[PDB]
Amino acid sequence: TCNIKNGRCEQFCKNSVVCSCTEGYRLAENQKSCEPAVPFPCGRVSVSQTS
Amino acid sequence: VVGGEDAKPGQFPWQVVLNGKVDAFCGGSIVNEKWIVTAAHCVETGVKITVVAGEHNIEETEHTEQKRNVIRIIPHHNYNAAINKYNHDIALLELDEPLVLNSYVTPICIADKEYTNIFLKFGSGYVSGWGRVFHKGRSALVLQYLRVPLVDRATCLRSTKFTIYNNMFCAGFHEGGRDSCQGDSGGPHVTEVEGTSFLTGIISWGEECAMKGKYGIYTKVSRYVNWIKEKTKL
Amino acid sequence: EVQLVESGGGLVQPGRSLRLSCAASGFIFDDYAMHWVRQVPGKGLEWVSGISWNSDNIGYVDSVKGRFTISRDNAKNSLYLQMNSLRIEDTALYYCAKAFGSGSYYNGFDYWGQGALVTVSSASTKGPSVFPLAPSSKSTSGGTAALGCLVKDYFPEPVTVSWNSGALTSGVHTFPAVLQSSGLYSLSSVVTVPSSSLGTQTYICNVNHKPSNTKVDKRVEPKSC
Amino acid sequence: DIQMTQSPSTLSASAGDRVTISCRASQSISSWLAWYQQKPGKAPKLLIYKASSLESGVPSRFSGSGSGTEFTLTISSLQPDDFATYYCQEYNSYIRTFGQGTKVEIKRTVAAPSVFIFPPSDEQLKSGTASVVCLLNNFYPREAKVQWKVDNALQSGNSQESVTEQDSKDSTYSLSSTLTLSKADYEKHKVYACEVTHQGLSSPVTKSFNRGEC
Ligand SMILES: [Ca+2]
Repeated sequence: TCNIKNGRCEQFCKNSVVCSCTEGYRLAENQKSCEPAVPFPCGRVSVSQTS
Repeated sequence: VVGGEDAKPGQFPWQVVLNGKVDAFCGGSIVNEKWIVTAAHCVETGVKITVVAGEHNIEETEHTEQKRNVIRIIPHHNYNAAINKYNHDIALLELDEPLVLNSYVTPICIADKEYTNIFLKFGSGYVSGWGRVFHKGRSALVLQYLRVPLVDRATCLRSTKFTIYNNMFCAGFHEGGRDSCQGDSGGPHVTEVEGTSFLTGIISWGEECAMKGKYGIYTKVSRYVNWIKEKTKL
Repeated sequence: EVQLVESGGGLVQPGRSLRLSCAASGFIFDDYAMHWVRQVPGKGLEWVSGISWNSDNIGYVDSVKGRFTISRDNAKNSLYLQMNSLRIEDTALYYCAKAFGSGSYYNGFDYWGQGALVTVSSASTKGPSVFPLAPSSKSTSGGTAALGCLVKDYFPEPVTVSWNSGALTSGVHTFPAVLQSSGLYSLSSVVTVPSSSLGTQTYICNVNHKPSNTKVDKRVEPKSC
Repeated sequence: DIQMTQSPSTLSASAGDRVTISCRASQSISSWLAWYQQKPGKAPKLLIYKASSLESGVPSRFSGSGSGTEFTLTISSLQPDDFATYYCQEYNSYIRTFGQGTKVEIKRTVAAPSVFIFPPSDEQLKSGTASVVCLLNNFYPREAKVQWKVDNALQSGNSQESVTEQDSKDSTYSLSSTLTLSKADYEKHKVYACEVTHQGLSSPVTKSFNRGEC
């Protein structure tokens, strides 16, 4: 469950085992992952860090 | 930041500088388009502060900056400057006009009460600021970031005579060298998870900068997450 | 060097109060936490209470929680302890201790004071009687003599004995006190000297009893026998 | 909270030996342990802190070891000056529990006592009491029996003994045996002797005096 590898989730885990994400995101591909749902999601580096 | 690396433009889009009586005196972090978090000891009674976001070099103009002014200073109710200058060191800054997010300005993620403590227990955290590079020396012109490991509480209390409270944690290295300094206070201490970054600390204080035995002490944002989400809601 | 001087000890009835003073010297009093540690003759060493560098963190042992109060004066370099509703189980030697290294509240101690004896009882203070243990042919053994002083019937402990204002220490033996059937204590302090240095040298024992304000000097002349 | 257990309760060893004192904790105090040494009549002095660190000024013959729940103290090349009670203390918790302490005795060659005696002073006799003091000086070991004889009659029930602690230089002992009688009972007899038997005495040594002659 949530005690083993965070219940396979990427951000939030909950046993009822389901997963959730923070604001600006959504459940990615209905799996235990989180994908962006807003053009500028929080805590992400969008500018290119090349060179 | 002592012993820190130069930050690439856009690597920390949540970073915010504070200007007032002295330019670039404290840091901050973007909660949403209208609210900024910072240490309560950076803004006292009757303070003329302006907030600049999307900054990389202080003296240079990269056209990515967004200058705003504070119109409402929200310090924590349990904060008392007359008792302890760092007990419950947290504050909220409401801007005059809502910002617009892009690639160079981006809010930082804040989990709930329980998880914010889980992300902190990972061990690794990143701090950034425009403060002093050396102890009582020159101040940084470009954003300096630094990765710091979480030191256990039992070791931290035996390292200093000052009292370390429950809502404060310590981080840093043993042999000194890498630590925050004056000026960095108020900015973000963040831990990353699978790419996404979640706020877990605020630079509070420390004994001098980068010294063996001493560690940088930070504010536990987990104890104030419910207070942050309720006050910065749209 | 670092020195901590206790004061304010003595004998008090159950339910009364004293106030210990620990004067610090030889170090920055502001950068170290201070504690009170008592030595119970039945239990042993036990941390009683502790204070932070600026009277911020205060901790008490459960036995004194609600009866003892710890305070410090960083301007005067003094640590205090206010005992209230004293019980007979509070009888011990109360040391003054200072944390080492970073002066943390959770650190051990590196310097202890001389201690301050606290006796909680209903018995009254009784001053001692000093009697001379005079040397004679029956207290010699070939060139070596033996003389001393007797401290009889006092209460409570302790009694300190010095010889020749402290200038005579070699060969001195001060025996631990004994309890007599009357509840009062007694001890003897002796010293071995050259049998030839008898009648030409001077030997005076200085007996001290703080709770009775007793300070007596007694000359020990040989008893020709 | 945390029960500190020291082992052994007491031990005796000769000079130049290697001493080992153990100290076990009921929980896990990590490396937050301190070692103190308290000599008789003196205040405790810090020796080893943080399990293995040595306080400045302490001789290098002291060494500290241990981590977690078991800790040991080692005194290489024992010296007669090291006679004291050694305590272990944890500072992980705010209670700072001490150990029961371990007394370190010194083992040395047998030394016979020097027996002295002291007739009562005339100052005390005029008060209604007579105290006779027999003194056993600088002997080893501590096992020594003292018998009082009044007119060649074994007295029993009116004497008290007291033994000093081990000397810091020669590790010898000293015993005091006081015979206390009233003035009425003191004048009822004449000869007062003190008999002493010891390991280093081939025959019991008796010191005596006559009342009214001293
Ligand atoms: Ca700029």
